[PDB]
This record gives sequence, C-alpha cells and structure tokens, in this order.
Amino acid sequence: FVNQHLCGSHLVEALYLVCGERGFFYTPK
Amino acid sequence: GIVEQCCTSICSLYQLENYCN
Repeated sequence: FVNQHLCGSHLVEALYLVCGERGFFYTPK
Repeated sequence: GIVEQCCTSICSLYQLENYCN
C-alpha cells in the first residue's frame, strides 16, 4: 500500500496496518 | 487534509504514520 492512491476504506486499511497496536484517528474534515 | 491528499495524490508512509496515536 506504499506509493499508491488510498481512497475511502483503503486509507483506513493502510492506517490499521501501519499503526498496529497504537491505533489511529481518521478525520475526513 | 489526509483523507483528501492520499486519495487524490500519493502520500509517503511517514505522512500516514503521523495519524497513529
């Protein structure tokens, strides 16, 4: 998922993988 | 922001990792 467009749910999937047990926050605003 | 940028353009890994807790 590096070097690609991450749209919609795919950005969330990428964040989940990257951040691991830290978790993350997602803010479309 | 991020949701926009990484969709319309291409973000580096470190831009994503800025949103980890």
